[PDB]
Parts: sequence; C-alpha cells; structure tokens
Amino acid sequence: MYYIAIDIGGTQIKSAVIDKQLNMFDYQQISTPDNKSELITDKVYEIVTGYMKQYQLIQPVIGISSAGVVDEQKGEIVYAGPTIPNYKGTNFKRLLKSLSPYVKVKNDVNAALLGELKLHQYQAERIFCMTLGTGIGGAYKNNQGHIDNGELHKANEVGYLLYRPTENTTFEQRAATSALKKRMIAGGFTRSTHVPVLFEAAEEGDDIAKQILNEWAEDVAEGIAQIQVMYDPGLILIGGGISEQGDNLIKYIEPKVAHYLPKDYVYAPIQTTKSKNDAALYGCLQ
Amino acid sequence: MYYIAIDIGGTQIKSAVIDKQLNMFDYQQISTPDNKSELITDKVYEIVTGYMKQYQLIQPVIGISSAGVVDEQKGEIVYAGPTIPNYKGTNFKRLLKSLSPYVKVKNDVNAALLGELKLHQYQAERIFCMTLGTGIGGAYKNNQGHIDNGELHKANEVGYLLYRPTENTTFEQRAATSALKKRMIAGGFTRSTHVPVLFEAAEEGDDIAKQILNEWAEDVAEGIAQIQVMYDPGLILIGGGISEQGDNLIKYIEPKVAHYLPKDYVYAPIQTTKSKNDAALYGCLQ
Repeated sequence: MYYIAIDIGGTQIKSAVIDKQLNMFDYQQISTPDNKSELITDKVYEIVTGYMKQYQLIQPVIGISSAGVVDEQKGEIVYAGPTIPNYKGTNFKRLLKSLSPYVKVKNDVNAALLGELKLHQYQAERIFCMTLGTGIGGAYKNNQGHIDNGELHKANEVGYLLYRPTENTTFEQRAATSALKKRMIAGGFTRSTHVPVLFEAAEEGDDIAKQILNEWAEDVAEGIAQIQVMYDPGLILIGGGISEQGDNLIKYIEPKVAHYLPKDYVYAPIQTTKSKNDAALYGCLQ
Repeated sequence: MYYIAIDIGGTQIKSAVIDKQLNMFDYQQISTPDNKSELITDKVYEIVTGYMKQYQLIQPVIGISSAGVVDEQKGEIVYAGPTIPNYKGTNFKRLLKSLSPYVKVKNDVNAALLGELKLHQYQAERIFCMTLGTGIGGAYKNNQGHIDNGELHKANEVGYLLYRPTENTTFEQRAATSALKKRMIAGGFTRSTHVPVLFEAAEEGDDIAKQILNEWAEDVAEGIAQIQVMYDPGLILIGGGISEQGDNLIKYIEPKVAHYLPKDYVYAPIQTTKSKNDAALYGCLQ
C-alpha cells in the first residue's frame, strides 16, 4: 500500500510517497506560498492529485504535518502565527474530502518525534524532544507510548517558558537558533550569516565565537532544566537545523543544565535527533 | 470487600479500612517512629496485622502511600529526606509478602491526587495539582488515566523549577508556605507569624499584608505559568494547608499567571483541592 505524506513548514512544503516497507519515493520540496495570492491548500491539493495520478491511487491514505496549533481530531489549524497568515481555520480533512476519507493531520513537532521514534531504537522509555529553529517547539512521548497534545492542543509550547519581565523575552526569544544568529551578528559575525561557521570558529579556538556560543547555550540549558524536573525523561533529544552539529552542539549545552538543578541532581542524557529531514513525513502517517 | 489503606508521613502514619462503596472505617492516627530504635516497617506490619484480625481478613488488599521518592513497581523507597532517617531501601511488598501478595505502593502527592480525583467530578481531562507546604509537591493525571512517575520516579518535582542564580533560590524556596512565612518576616509583618493572620490582615485592608501576599503570589504564578505551557492542563488544583484559604488564596494567584504568558494566552482555571485530609488513603488504593 502507498501512503502520501506532506510536511507543511513555514518556508518549505515537503512531500513524498511511502510504501508498506517504509521505502520513500518521489520526494518533492517547494516554497511555502504567501497564503494570500496563492494558497497553501491549493499546493496541498496539487501534490495529492499529482501522486494519485502518478501512482493510480484511489482514496489514498494521506498524512499531513503542519506548523501552527493543530486539532488532530478535527484535522484543522486552530491557530497560526503571523508567519503563515490567514492559516487559522484551515481544515485538511474537508479540503481533501473529494479525494479521500483517510486524512490524518498532526502538528509538525509531534510528527517529527513520531518519525524519529519509528525509525530508531532508543534505550529510554520517556523521550522529550526540543526543536530549535525560528522559535522552539517541544514534544513528549510518555511511559505508556503516547504523545499528549494538551487540553487545548497547546501542550509543550516550551518556547514560552521562562518569561523574564525586566528583559521582556521568552525562552525562545533568547535560545532559538534565530536568537543565536542575532547574537552572532551583534557580536561581529557579519560576513557569513550561517550558524555552522560559528561552531567551526569555536572549534578552532576563536574566543569570541566560544563566548557567544557558551552564553547562548547557558540560556538553552536553563530551559532544558525546567523540562527535566517536570518530565524526568530518560532521554532529551534536540532537533532542528542546528542539530546537524551533533555533539558539538551538545557539549556546550549538556554540562550547563546542572547550573539550574539542585546539587548532584542526575538528569537525562541529551542527544541530537538522528533523522534530519524526513522525520515528520514518516511521523504524520503514525 | 475491605481494603487496608496506610499513609506514611514525616510526622504521622494515617491508616483506615475502606469498603467497596468507599466508606471509611476505623481511622487511625499515630506518630511516625524514629526509624532507629523502633522501625517504621514494624509499625506498618502491626497496623496490617491488627486490621486483619479485627476485620477477619485473609490476604487483604493493602495500599501504601508514602513521602519520599517511591518506585511504585518495586514497592520500594528509592530516596528519602533526612526527615525520615534510614528509610531508603524499604520494600513494603517484601515486608508484607507473608501477609498478602496484593500490596500497592505510591508516593504521597500521587496518592493524594488520585484520591482527590476518585472522590469528585471535575470539568477537565488533564489535571495538575500543586501542593504548597514546607516545599512544593506536584502531580499530574493524564489524558489517558494513569500517572507517569518519570524515568527515575522523580517526575513533577515542581519545587525545583525556576532556579535564579543571582538569588540562589528555587521555585519552592520563594513560593512554598514556609517561604511565605520567611517573606512575612522580611516584609515587616510584625503582627504575627501565622499564615491565616496574614490573610485576615489583608482582608481588613492592611497594606503591608497585601504587599507581602501580592509579591509572593507573583512568584507562585510564575511557576504555574511554566506548568501551563508544558502540560496545557485543563485544570490546576492548589493543595496543602494554605489551600484552606479557598478563593481568598486563588484571587491573588490566578490573575498573575497572565504576567508570565504571551498576550491573550488562554490558561487553565485554578482552584483549591476539595478533600482536605483523607485523599491519599483513598488514592493509594487506585
């Protein structure tokens, strides 16, 4: 059986066909429209009809992963930031009703975690994933196997942790990847915008790069400590583009989590996600 | 059918028999031994054998609620404070093996929440309870019924939230009841060191009492805001001795949660617990 997977992001819409054996075919990736003159829902419908034509599918199972706050049972966007305008109220089940009655919708961090966990073997039972990007997302897979999305579909909006009144910043406004980029630029990293150059510069011993990274990692670690004492997970995953840095990201963050926890507190191992691109495409089918 | 319920505290050991219709009989209240000359394990064995004789029970169902860190499946004290010396390694299942194979063991905040939830009808699927006392305890009951205790049985240690390096305090060191008593002294409330007199004075219009309460409630609300964006619960209960203040406690805390959340964020209703004494005795059977 062939499955259609679509992952709707702020900047990109990824899609692919997956078979019963999890082989991935016809991976496609386009720019997310402005959702004003050209509609996200039109792109989604074009992708589904495209694959249905190409694979001669009738009533395909379709999985949709999307940014924003998602009501999974309704298959509807409950809320979206102004990043994606006019997005609230978008109902993918209604949109594709003429093509298939088998449409599943998930928010993007939940789908990514479901995919990460389907494709990998982990020792821990309870796994929290924090995704660093424009903002910070969170998802938790619990002792009994499930991801709870909250009473109002707002579980684990961890970017909103640790509001500092004097500075008027949230966790994600200090600790997202976008915040690290702003801190680099203000620190004189002006020729390359790219976050990996900061890590390479630090690896070579450049003190200013190390100081920017450690100060930011300190703010990241503060957020992780809050998640630690609530969830007591067996493993904490860090995802998002910056997670391609692997242990070079972890070594800055992991030792500093201790700074916000009681003396000798044993906290969970911290690692980067392993599947970097496809995770939500697999997860949105689960 | 008769169940034996035992609640082991820092100062008291509560006990009772509960029947099929949740009627409570033969409530007993003794002082916790020093666990040096006379052993807690011996008192529990005595309580269980006493009730078995009196009610002519053979292999009774026994529920045990206890302070400290509890491995519910081993039925074992994983860690205990200095309050109760020598407690770690106590295994109530091994201790009572000769009397019954039906022994359940739970930590005291989890038991109290389960009892609170069995005896009442609430308007929410996901319920967090925060217990204010010497320190602050926490417990969370899920969308799917059960309580996740964490990978090392240390879930929901809300007292460790929000460590501030400059002030060297955790959440509970600012926001627990014992902290309010310290803040009464620091704030100039020379009338009394009793918490109910602080509230009385505030109701009478005392500006110093009002200021101590608002500043303290500000700190309480900061912690509730963190729990809110992680769990997105449908209801937050406040328990502990101070929760006797009912609406007069809630009215200081509830509106301040908004201060640590994004503009127009819709957060859970906040109420005080309803069962004041017996909850863990009911809960340890659940």
